[PDB]
Amino acid sequence: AAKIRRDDEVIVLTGKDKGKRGKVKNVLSSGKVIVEGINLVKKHQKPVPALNQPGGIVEKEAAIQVSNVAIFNAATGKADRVGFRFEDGKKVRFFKSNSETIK
Amino acid sequence: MIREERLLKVLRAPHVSEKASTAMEKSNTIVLKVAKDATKAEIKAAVQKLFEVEVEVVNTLVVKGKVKRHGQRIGRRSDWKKAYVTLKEGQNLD
Amino acid sequence: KAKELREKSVEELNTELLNLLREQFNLRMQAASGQLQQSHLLKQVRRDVARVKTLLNEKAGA
Amino acid sequence: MKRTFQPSVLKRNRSHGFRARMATKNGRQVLARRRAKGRARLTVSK
Amino acid sequence: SRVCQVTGKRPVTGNNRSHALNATKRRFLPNLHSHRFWVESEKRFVTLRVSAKGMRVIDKKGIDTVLAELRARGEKY
RNA sequence: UAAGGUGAUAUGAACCGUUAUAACCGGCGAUUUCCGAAUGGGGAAACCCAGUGUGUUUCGACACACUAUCAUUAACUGAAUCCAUAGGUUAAUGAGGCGAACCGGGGGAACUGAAACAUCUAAGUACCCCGAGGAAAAGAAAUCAACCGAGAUUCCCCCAGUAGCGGCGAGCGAACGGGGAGCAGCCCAGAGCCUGAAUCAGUGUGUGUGUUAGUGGAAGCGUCUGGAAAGGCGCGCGAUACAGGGUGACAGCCCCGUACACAAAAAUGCACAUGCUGUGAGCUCGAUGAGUAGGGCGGGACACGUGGUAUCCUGUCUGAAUAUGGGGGGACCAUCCUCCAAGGCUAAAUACUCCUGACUGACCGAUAGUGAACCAGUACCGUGAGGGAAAGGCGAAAAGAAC
RNA sequence: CGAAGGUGUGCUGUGAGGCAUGCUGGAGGUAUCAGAAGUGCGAAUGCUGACAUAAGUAACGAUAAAGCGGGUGAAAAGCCCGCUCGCCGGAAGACCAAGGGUUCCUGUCCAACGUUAAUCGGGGCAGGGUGAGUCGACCCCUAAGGCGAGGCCGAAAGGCGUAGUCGAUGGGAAACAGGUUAAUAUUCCUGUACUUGGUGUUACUGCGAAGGGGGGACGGAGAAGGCUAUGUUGGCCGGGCG
RNA sequence: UACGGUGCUGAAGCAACAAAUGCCCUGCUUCCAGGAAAAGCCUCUAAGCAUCAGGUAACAUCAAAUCGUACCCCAAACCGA
Repeated sequence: AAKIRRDDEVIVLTGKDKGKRGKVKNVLSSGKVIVEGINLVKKHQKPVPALNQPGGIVEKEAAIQVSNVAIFNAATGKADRVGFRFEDGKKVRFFKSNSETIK
Repeated sequence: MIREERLLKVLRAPHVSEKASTAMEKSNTIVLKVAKDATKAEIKAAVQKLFEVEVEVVNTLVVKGKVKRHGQRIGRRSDWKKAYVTLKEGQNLD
Repeated sequence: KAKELREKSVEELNTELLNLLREQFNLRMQAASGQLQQSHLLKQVRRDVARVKTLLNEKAGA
Repeated sequence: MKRTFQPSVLKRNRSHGFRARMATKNGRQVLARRRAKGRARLTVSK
Repeated sequence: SRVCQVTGKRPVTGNNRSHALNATKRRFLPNLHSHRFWVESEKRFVTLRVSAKGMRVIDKKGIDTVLAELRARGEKY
């Protein structure tokens, strides 16, 4: 019963990257997801002789709150909410708006 | 007669150090980390079975754990048993 | 692996257990040196051993 | 100057150690009290 | 412990009151006595630390009965 | 129950897993070193040393079980001493230790007050000890009452700061009676008839209903400011859900929830229903608790300090009647009334919270609130019992500052 | 489009106070009229924290004592090496017990700790290091004493104590010399030893204890005599001829 | 020669005198204040067993586990903050 999952395309409801879109890269136990290309930070990576790291200003993807994103329904062209229901003895997610199953 | 299972459990590791190396080279004596409960005879048995090598004699000693400090918090390392096992003349160990 | 190991005799089990123990020992030996670059193996082996033990107990007086 | 504390381990143990405490009712009571308090070192015993 | 075996009389506390009513704690011990009692049924003497009241009771009832009672109570004699 | 996981400071490494034996959560199991009642003996707790037996051995040794004490019962054995008894060896069953408060019993202070102090008070308090239970204790009138009657115990409000007690000081302080909470009565002292008749406990089964994981769970967009919108301004929609918490500022409609509706393979509490084991109901005839009641001497308890002092308890010495009898009705006597001691059992209303869950607060918000928001009964102090701190906050996000 | 709090300013009320507003601050505040109080601090040799003063003052812990050259280093009175000097030598040397518990050795670092500096350290961090049949403990035996089945005694708790069982500071089998590590050695290695247990043997043939006896098994002082440790001198051997 | 040391090599290695508070000495002499215990050790048998075990005899083999062992120890490491 987790409404957003690893390989879902999501749209951002709030923040600096609000309105933008991207595939969820991975979801953390803390209640945050990391989405591809969305919330970007220019970390100053400190060099280390071991592990073959040169060290520089690396622009990487910081986490974002799951609440701040929403599963995008391709049909409506909009962000939607997700509900849960049992189809053929198996739980599945569905878009609240339009009532269609997520596949 | 020591049980096979027991024997396997006895021997913890080889001990690498300058002294150990010297022992290996000159006196034909291997330096092992063994179970703290492992008696000499048991250790010997383990050596014979598990390394396939005749044992002359085993000397053991208990190494006491060092007290350390990780930041502000104090904490002691574990005690462990070292065994010098002297192999018979001509016994080459892999 | 327990469902697979349940369909065995006592003698069969014992031998398997012994083998597992041996493997574990080997791993330990390797681990201490710089040979073992697959640490999870040790974890697995112990677990397997435990399972075997459990099975044995189940068989003999349970 | 010979100061009051002149340590001796055996003496300490016999005096104050766990077994001594156990031996008597009052000792037991003391131990219980300590336990209640939450003492880490219940007795002088190392 | 100063306890009549027949009756169960223990010591009890109380006061010495003086003429000026100065209470001070005291005891009242029972009038105990170790006495060999002839038991006609078993043909042997049974020693009992007993009060004079205990003795009286025994006389009244019969030693045997007393013994039985004691046994019932779980008391050695 | 799942698409994410391999607890935390704490990353990384090596890995597992994705529609179902990854992980996570719950039931029932398995494992469960040593010390500790500690129990094979010992001991400076976490160590030292056995004995016996059953199996194995590559014959060097292994393994694993048992071996405390007391009580009780049984078996065998067995002194002085003939029989016996004491004692002895086995066997079975139970106990032991720990734990907040509450509860019953055994012991039991002093400071203090009396403007000193001794009776008195503090107080049967603090404390020590023994024992028990989820509650305990008490309990089925030898009770009150007043010539009318009530009808076991316990607890609450009155009665009443009354009547009394009291160096008649300081202080102590009822009962009768009334209003309530809750209410339940039974058995043995013993034998006859009839024979399994109510009730209770253990124990299976069945039903209901909890508990121990869970499942679903409504409805919002645009625009302005801004680092960010949940704010402003617009126009909507849900509501048996506007409890609460989070989300980059204040969100019913973003998330978790909430109302509401559902859920248990397995374990288990409580109700009734039912089987089995033990237990005996109803009827007639009786019987009706003796070193006891009373008494003397000494103490204690009763609001009641020996007083004119009834009543209860008993350390001590005595000692009835026994229902045509006996107890009580606050010295004592007479009359009347009322009850039946010297054997037991008994739910409820009452007391408490170490602990679990839920919810609440004109309670605290880091010198407060627990001693302790933080790895605190820690550091540190003390031979020891024991004492005992300080110390919270970057940011929305480490983007924790490459060069 | 900036809350509380902080800090200025201006105005205002008889006063406790109030209002407004600049800066700082970055999220809360709260009129009115009622309600409740952990409701107001300069004092209590008050309590807690912070920071002054004396003051860059006294002191830097035995009056055994230093000097120079070289080294390393960012830097050397203090560290390493060297040569002088001085101090202890029945100790200020060496080895243990007790007690401590890694302080040992090596590398590395100098914030703090070291009464100064510090490259050094008993400081920080990492790694290494403690080898036993014969040393000690454990073990067998007991002393003072402790615990103590039954037991005797005691309101309870518990006290004393028999059988027993614990308890060294005492009694009880056995190892020496040399060599070696950065750091262990009667423990490692080299040589040469010893002990008391089993087990098996062949040879013999009275063994057997919870009991009997011996032994173990013991004071102070004094006196010698015999010895060795050890030292001195000579000889010998190697080196020297200032 | 990593200036720490490592490897090889190696003469004489006697005598006299002096000499402990150490050893013989747990002795001897002496004094009164009259000087642990128990085991190990040796020995004696009892119940027992009886031509078996057990004992001593050498010889062979196996055995000796466990824990301590660094370092300070009249001190900068213990008791004195």
